Amino acid sequence: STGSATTTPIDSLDDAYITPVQIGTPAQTLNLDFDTGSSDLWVFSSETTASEVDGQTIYTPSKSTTAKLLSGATWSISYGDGSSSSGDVYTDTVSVGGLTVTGQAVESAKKVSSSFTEDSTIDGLLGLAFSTLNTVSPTQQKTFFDNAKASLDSPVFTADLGYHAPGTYNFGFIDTTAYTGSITYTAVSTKQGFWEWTSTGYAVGSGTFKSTSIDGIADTGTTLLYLPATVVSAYWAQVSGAKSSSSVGGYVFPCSATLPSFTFGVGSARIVIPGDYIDFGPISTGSSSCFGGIQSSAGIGINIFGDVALKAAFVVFNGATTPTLGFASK
Ligand SMILES: N=C1N[C@H]2[C@H](CS[C@H]2CCCCC(=O)O)N1
Repeated sequence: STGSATTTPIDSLDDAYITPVQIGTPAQTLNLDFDTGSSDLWVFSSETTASEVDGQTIYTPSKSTTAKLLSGATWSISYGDGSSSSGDVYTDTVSVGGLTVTGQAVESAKKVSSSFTEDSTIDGLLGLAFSTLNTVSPTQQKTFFDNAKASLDSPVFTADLGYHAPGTYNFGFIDTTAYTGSITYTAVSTKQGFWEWTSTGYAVGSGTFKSTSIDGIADTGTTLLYLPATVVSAYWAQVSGAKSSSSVGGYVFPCSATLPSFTFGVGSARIVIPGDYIDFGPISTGSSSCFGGIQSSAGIGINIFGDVALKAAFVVFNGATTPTLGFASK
């Protein structure tokens, strides 16, 4: 089997991407944030505290003939940005882009934090990291991908995120028309439950490539590119007037600037992030200070290749017995 679904930016800045997912019988379609940095499939639901729902589409298990309470199971998750959610669990049929999993754990939110409530466009998350991070207790549950894997033509999924445009998540096949040149594969460590890999270095603009190992995670659920302070300082030093602002919460730059590109290494290959991808616009409406898309990972504890980086590439998440990650230009 295979699946193929379009993923669409939630706003004009590509802050996140939503992908329609069919849950239950008859289908209830919810727009979920596919997140390779976490491992829970959770949704706004008929059980979500009413005051914490503001425009989201909800899953109502009582209207699904295939829903079953997973008795005794609860879940609770906190993300790197401080947001959180929690609730109980149903199993139901879940389909993505024509690919169907029966008996998928669908985690029903009883509570969500303010940032979820305030984002009317995201109806929940679909985790695509390793199932060892799944938060369901007392019986940990498998991700959609892990459940689907045996049925897939090939045990892979791919992320092809657009810049200010829709893109695609495919399951079970590699679309050889979706990228240019060749795909370069690189080793993955699953020790922390993430798609964790080591970049071979970076360049700023037309500058020389610096060979240096940068361990980090391929994370579709994070907007920005978070890298060591040394790397980030070198980038922003090439932008007149750029500075790190503790009050704003990272690097800002004059909106009048033209940003340089940023290149990261994948083995001997190079992925170039155009400068415009690094512009996240005015810090507040009407401001001439703009927020940068490359930020320091100091204090996060891990480097994160978020959407800013991933949308510059066609990315293969290879879930074979020994997982690997592939990157191609496009
Ligand atoms: N600023 C927000 N944070 C949460 C809501 C909707 S997106 C969500 C954060 C998802 C993080 C995923 C992850 O860190 O792996 N708004």
